[PDB]
Amino acid sequence: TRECIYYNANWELERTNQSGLERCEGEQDKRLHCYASWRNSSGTIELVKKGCWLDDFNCYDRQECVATEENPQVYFCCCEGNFCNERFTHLPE
Amino acid sequence: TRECIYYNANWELERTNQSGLERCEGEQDKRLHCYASWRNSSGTIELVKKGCWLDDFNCYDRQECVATEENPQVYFCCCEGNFCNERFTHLPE
Amino acid sequence: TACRKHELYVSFQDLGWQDWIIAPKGYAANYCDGECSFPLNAHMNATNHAIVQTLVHLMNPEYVPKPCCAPTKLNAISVLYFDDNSNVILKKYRNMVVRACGCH
Amino acid sequence: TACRKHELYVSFQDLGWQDWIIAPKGYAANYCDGECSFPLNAHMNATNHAIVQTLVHLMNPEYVPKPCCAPTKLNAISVLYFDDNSNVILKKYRNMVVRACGCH
Amino acid sequence: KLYMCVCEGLSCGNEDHCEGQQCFSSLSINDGFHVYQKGCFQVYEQGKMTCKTPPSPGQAVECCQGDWCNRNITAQLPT
Amino acid sequence: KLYMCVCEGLSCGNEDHCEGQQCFSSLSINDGFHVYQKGCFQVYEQGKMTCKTPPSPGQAVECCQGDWCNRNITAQLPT
Ligand SMILES: *[C@@H]1O[C@H](CO)[C@@H](O[C@@H]2O[C@H](CO)[C@@H](O[C@@H]3O[C@H](CO)[C@@H](O)[C@H](O)[C@@H]3O)[C@H](O)[C@H]2NC(C)=O)[C@H](O)[C@H]1NC(C)=O
Ligand SMILES: *[C@@H]1O[C@H](CO)[C@@H](O[C@@H]2O[C@H](CO)[C@@H](O[C@@H]3O[C@H](CO)[C@@H](O)[C@H](O)[C@@H]3O)[C@H](O)[C@H]2NC(C)=O)[C@H](O)[C@H]1NC(C)=O
Ligand SMILES: *[C@@H]1O[C@H](CO)[C@@H](O[C@@H]2O[C@H](CO)[C@@H](O[C@@H]3O[C@H](CO)[C@@H](O)[C@H](O)[C@@H]3O)[C@H](O)[C@H]2NC(C)=O)[C@H](O)[C@H]1NC(C)=O
Ligand SMILES: *[C@@H]1O[C@H](CO)[C@@H](O[C@@H]2O[C@H](CO)[C@@H](O[C@@H]3O[C@H](CO)[C@@H](O)[C@H](O)[C@@H]3O)[C@H](O)[C@H]2NC(C)=O)[C@H](O)[C@H]1NC(C)=O
Ligand SMILES: *[C@@H]1O[C@H](CO)[C@@H](O)[C@H](O)[C@H]1NC(C)=O
Ligand SMILES: *[C@@H]1O[C@H](CO)[C@@H](O)[C@H](O)[C@H]1NC(C)=O
Repeated sequence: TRECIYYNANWELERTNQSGLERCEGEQDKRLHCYASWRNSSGTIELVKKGCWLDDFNCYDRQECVATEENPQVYFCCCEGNFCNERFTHLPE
Repeated sequence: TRECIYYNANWELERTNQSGLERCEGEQDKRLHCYASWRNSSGTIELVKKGCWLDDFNCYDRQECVATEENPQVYFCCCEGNFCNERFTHLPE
Repeated sequence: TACRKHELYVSFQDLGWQDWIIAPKGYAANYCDGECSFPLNAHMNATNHAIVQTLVHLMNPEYVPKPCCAPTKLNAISVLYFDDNSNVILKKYRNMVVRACGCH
Repeated sequence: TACRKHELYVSFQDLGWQDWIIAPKGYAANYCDGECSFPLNAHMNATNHAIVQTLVHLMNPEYVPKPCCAPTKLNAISVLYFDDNSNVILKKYRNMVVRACGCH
Repeated sequence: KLYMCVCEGLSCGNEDHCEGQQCFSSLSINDGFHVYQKGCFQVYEQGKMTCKTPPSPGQAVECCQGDWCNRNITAQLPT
Repeated sequence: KLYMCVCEGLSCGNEDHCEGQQCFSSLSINDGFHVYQKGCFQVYEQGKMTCKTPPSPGQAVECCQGDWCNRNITAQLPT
């Protein structure tokens, strides 16, 4: 089992939870991960979506959460670990 | 819903019911029928298997139970009706 | 040239199951045939993977073959057959007939 | 010439889903290919209808085509995509990857 | 919701009336021909993914959301 | 029960060991060749139906119930 911090920016319109930590779910023999997605905004960091992510090949054994994509409209980093979506950096690959 | 008389000749070995009337079961939009199978034995009629039968094209609108097969090792007649497996005749087609 | 449910009647006299099956002498299998091309309408009951596959086939024809027209909804039929000990047994064989063919 | 699970990596840059999908940039579809011939071993996960069909094909080749190598076990993948109102939404698309291919 | 649109094309169950969440019109280049298709999508996930692809050579999936929205929105290939 | 038999042939998961309810050996005429197959059946209904067919031109499904019963029971076509 695993668990990631679930913050959703659209809490109002979808009448969903804004803050909290949510347990992850998945099928047998299926790794679960944490995902974070935010907007840098030339320094003014604005968190967008954070939560659980299903099995992904490119998101494997990521003890930290690093957004390797260079100059993206929405930065996105996937990590494998318990509550690994609380720290994130943009390190271009 | 439908119901047919269930008599099974193998009641001993399979530890199943010998006599009785059993409700039929089937899926939605699936006709159910009654089936009887016996051995004539040159006059000494011996009932074998009687019970519920699933959807069958050749067993359609058979208000009676007639075994049309000529000279079979085991006579078999399928009927469509409530408790239609209590009377059976061997009328060759 | 479209995923359809072609109807046919298969007889057990032709398959050689003649001296160990008492009834039915034959039933209707209703095989499936056709081809699946991008995009697929709601009539062709297809999965998301089928759609991704037909799209990657449209982008590159030799990369991936088209999806396959496969049965999706099946029913069961009762078979009264002889065993190896001259006894007769009734069994509900599952997934014997086809009632819907999609691009599975 | 056998129902197998060929592995491949499909990228969303090639399918044109580049400016409305944030992650993943690509995944593994693992398409299925091969042929099914009578009889079928337990490895080829096949239904009873598939067996009846391959048998009626062996008896007569032009009557019925061979069964189709189709996926049987599928999983789901999470997609974080833009909608039509510049918002971003996470959705679990079901039946996107293949983990077993049988003669369905 | 549900929307009734025409279902002309090589593949349909002999009913032009097609009730779907997203109707569309497509024009491909499959098997070197100009096959035309018009239909409906009763699956939101599939309708979206197939209506968000960018028109290009080989595909022309122009969709529509309204009532009988498919009749006069014939697809056309790009440049 | 379960019985371990060889799984030689064009289709197997790279494991000769095949645990099944009914092992067999087949020799067909598919695509005009003499392809040989040897395997196991972990499905009683399918094993029975495929082992009750009468050997003829095109098929030679000789089955077996015992331990390693498949090794030396090679199939042979009829007259
Ligand atoms: C949001 O974007 C800003 C601007 O691109 C990011 O700041 C940048 O962080 C990188 C980290 O590698 C800095 O590069 C390094 O900086 C110093 C010298 O300035 C030195 O350690 C290295 O030689 C290397 O060049 C980069 O300078 C810096 N840019 C600016 C304008 O400050 C920031 O990390 C992004 N934050 C998030 C949360 O995405
Ligand atoms: C078990 O088998 C016996 C013997 O085959 C069946 O009796 C046969 O019943 C048929 C019914 O059509 C009789 O044919 C008719 O008989 C009389 C003249 O005998 C007349 O009505 C018709 O002209 C016609 O020929 C047939 O004669 C009779 N055979 C004998 C030897 O009596 C019997 O019906 C079978 N019973 C079951 C339950 O399967
Ligand atoms: C995709 O799956 C759907 C749903 O199972 C299939 O729709 C089904 O199509 C059949 C054949 O047209 C319909 O049967 C027909 O229904 C009426 C009423 O009896 C009549 O026209 C015919 O006598 C026949 O029985 C069936 O009702 C219909 N099911 C539903 C729920 O709409 C569809 O065929 C599948 N796609 C393909 C390509 O096979
Ligand atoms: C018919 O269905 C069965 C059951 O789903 C499939 O068997 C599965 O085959 C795959 C591929 O060989 C196996 O995965 C492999 O397992 C081991 C352990 O990790 C290793 O050799 C490989 O790393 C790979 O992951 C899988 O375990 C196996 N499942 C079971 C339950 O035995 C079979 O492939 C299907 N038939 C066809 C023709 O695809
Ligand atoms: C979601 O909100 C409900 C209702 O207030 C609350 O009971 C629950 O603990 C919340 N969950 C998380 C993960 O924050
Ligand atoms: C089957 O036998 C059980 C146990 O005696 C009995 O309760 C039940 O009514 C029987 N059913 C029929 C159809 O005879």
